[PDB]
Amino acid sequence: TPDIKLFGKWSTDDVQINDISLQDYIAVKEKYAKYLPHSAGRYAAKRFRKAQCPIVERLTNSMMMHGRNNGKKLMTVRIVKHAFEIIHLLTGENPLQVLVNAIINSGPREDSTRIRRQAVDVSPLRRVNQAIWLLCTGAREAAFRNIKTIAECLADELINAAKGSSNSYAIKKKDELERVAKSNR
Amino acid sequence: GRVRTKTVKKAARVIIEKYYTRLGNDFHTNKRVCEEIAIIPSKKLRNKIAGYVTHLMKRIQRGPVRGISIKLQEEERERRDNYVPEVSALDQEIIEVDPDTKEMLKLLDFGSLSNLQVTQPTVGMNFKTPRG
Amino acid sequence: VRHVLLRQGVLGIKVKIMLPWDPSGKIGPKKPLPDHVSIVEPKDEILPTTPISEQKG
Amino acid sequence: QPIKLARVTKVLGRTGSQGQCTQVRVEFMDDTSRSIIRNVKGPVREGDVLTLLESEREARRL
RNA sequence: GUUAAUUCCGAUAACGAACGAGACUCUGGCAUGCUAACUAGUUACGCGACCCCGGUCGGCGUAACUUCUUAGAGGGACAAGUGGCGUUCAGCCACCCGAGAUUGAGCAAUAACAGGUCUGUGAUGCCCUUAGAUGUCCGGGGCUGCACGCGCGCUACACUGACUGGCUCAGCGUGUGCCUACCCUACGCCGGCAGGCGCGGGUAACCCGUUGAACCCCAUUCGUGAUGGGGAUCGGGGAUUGCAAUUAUUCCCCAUGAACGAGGAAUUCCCAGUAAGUGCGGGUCAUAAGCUUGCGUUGAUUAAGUCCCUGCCCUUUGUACACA
Repeated sequence: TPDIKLFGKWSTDDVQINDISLQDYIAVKEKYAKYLPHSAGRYAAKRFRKAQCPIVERLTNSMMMHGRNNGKKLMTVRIVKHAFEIIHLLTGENPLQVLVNAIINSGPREDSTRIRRQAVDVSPLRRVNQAIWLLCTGAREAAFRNIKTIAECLADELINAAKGSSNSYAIKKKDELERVAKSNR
Repeated sequence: GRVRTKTVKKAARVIIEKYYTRLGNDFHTNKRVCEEIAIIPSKKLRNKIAGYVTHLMKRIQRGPVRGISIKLQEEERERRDNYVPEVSALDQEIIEVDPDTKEMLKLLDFGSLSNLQVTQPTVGMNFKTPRG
Repeated sequence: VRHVLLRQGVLGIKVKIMLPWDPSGKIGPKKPLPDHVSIVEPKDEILPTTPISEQKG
Repeated sequence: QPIKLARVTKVLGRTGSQGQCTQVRVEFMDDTSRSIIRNVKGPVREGDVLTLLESEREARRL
């Protein structure tokens, strides 16, 4: 396929980015999509070079945490691939579109900080970072000490975050941070 | 942090002062020129000196440089100093003369003159800036 | 760095001597200092204003 | 109160005690004649859209 | 004003300067250009083996060569070019071209510490002992002792995992000793194992070794149970090193199977091949790495800011401090 790039068996197109605030910071359309999210590096050398990294590679890199799993990128690529398979076999839509909708519906629009704390809004790149971290933390919390595997838990977290039924841990922490920011303002 | 030091800068000023005709604009030409004319024991210091020579030549092409003595710019400075203009603004047919100056010239030897023009005195003695 | 044994105690002597540079290398080193930039003097030449020739043979 | 969108046109300086909030001039993309100054967490480059939940609160300029 | 910098621009009772920084040396990628290679390989052949003209062979040998290997001269990067900010000076940001447009280590100024070392010296001053020795040697014990607390580390608290097979990848390195009695090991037999026995190779790009190292990749067993996680404690046995293992020197087999369910106040290190996971070399070594120093694989999150906390450096101010 020299014309279009097939992410595994998934097309680059049919990705409807609804939020206009994230069209530059979600790099999935027509330039940064690849076959597999595995790569070499160099994306974190400059300040705003991190935004040019694709979001599937960012989930791949943020999944490996907690000592025993730091440095298994092929293994978490396997995790993300089987999780995309479970997302398609439950929803029936594009798992990339489900993940983009999960980022949009899970990224908190405000936060609290210290200048007694005051509520300020966040950068869109910071909101993408917070959404990825909250969904990865929810997936790891759901997969810690459970029969349900890491791919099934990450699939359930992304599908519940795209649905917005307040069942995902990322959605729950987003609502908690929104309530705390509405309180201390 | 890419800032040149005095051992680069003063040596480059001496090189441009003594060998201005041999130096040019291209970095890879005047780098080898500075290598041949000056004994620099290291390529890094040689590149620093050559880069500061190129930057001073850019300053010369943009305009005059204070801390340099170029023979051509000194000749141009001497020509602009020795340039003789047209007839003077001191030689005028109408010279405005204040009345008290006319009185002191009358009290001197040359009272009545040829090409002077006495003017009216500035009525209203308001010449000081207000306070505060 | 040398020692000297006096009657009361032992004193230490540190003598550090910086050697000057020579092109030959007998009284000092052969490689010059890195900070010292050696610049030669240009020869006193006269620019010609009339095209002449030096034909021989 | 509705939810608005605003494009960053100029960043002013680092605010806060630890230096964690940028002082950001935002132009409202709905009405471009009205622009405000806020504090925004995270890295901010000039020329991106932010989602403001309310436009009532506004921090003091230092 | 600017910089990692008393680094420069520029005013200026300053001028000429000096140490430090910078500069310097080494390490690392850029070279299809030079020098070279039977202590390293590549391409073509002469064969030989296997499969149905073609493919593989670290199986052998050779006509060129250094692309892979190594080390020498080098070269290459300097804010070089463009667009902005800035006294248009010192400089800063982005970008085309480009392997790098801030790699790391060493050295590192004046002056001081009543810092550590007399237990490194046949470096040494003063005091003490000096024959029933504080000299020296031999035999044994101890430096490991255990109601307790603290510090650096290792193992885990698991299903992103454990176990079992298959597959597949390195470089720092080290290697037969003045005395010195002690080297690294290929291969074949005995045994499950630690190991034992024989001939070999190597003073080292020759031999270990193409250094067939782990995580990781694939396929079964497990099923949220202190369970096939974990391996503390303890019994029986077998070998290696040493004159001597008892207070198990170390290694291996079976069995017993504790706490630990992500850890409080508080606190350590770090921002790019970095942290972290992971294994391999040297020193300690007769036997030996839960340490340290180097090296390799996988390899991120977050930040390009600040004096808020802890400190440091210039200017001013106040002092009744100057072992400040």
